[PDB]
Amino acid sequence: HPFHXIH
Amino acid sequence: STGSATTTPIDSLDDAYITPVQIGTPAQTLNLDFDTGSSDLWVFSSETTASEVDGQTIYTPSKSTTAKLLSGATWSISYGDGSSSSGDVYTDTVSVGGLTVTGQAVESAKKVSSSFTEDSTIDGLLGLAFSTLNTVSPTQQKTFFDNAKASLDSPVFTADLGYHAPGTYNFGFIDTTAYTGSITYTAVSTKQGFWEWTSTGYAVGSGTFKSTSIDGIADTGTTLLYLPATVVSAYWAQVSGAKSSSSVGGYVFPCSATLPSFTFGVGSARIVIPGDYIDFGPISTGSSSCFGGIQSSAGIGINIFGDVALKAAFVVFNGATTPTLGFASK
Repeated sequence: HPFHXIH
Repeated sequence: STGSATTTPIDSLDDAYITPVQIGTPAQTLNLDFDTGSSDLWVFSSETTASEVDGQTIYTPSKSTTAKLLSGATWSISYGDGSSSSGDVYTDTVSVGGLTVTGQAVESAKKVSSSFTEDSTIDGLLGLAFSTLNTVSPTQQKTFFDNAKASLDSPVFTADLGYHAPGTYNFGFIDTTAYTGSITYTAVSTKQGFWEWTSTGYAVGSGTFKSTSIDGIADTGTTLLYLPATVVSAYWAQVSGAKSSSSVGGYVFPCSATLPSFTFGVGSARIVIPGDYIDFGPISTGSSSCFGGIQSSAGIGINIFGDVALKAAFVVFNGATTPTLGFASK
């Protein structure tokens, strides 16, 4: 449940 | 001053790590995900729409005697995964691991996306990139690190993330018991607001080190290690059951494989990621297929040294006027 943190 | 706080994985995959932070007076403890890929400190709050709150601990600014509304200021952020939140802004005292900052902007969420409502263990994020990325308007706010630097013994904070185990985030000092050898520092570019650096190359297993420049960012808030497609293809080519799976979204391989290690360069030094850390977890409980921990950055647009890489090292975020990034083995 990977996380991918700004876009 | 210094501080030191235990950071703990939220689940048995190390998908992310939370660190308690005390906010307000008396202190209200919330578990935040420390994120070197963004620069907002935001929390679930008493202001967050009720139906969007599912297990988290909320900050209630009206119960903090030191909270002050920052008049006129609002914020809105979206992240790489598509999630988002927005709201308004208070200043308040915030302490991490005994280090207290007064007048820190605490961004209070009026709304949060579905992925945050479903994450019961994460009460908000603490952004530790450069304050140019902060999303508060009309005037951007400094991160907790920038506000601490005047009082810190040294303008630095280290991340020591554990593999299926707690770790530590220290501010203001380097714990020389926590790593082995010496730290190698490398230059950071702040042009995009990120802890952005250039690795000098890579090797797979006991093969040759290839010097080739990989510009990426160190992001504690991204789980996996995302590298250029031809580097990630070179890695999985050494794993006999590995294949790229469109249905699950990345390389998978039999859980019963012993995976090679992965080494990346930092200047003249080498950081080795043990094979076991790259074995991220079964794709389903009871599956015999496992999801890999190194994936292609092609779809992302930038290379990201996420928790699978950083938890193999002791990493020093040196926030002197000319910042640098230090790596040591541990």
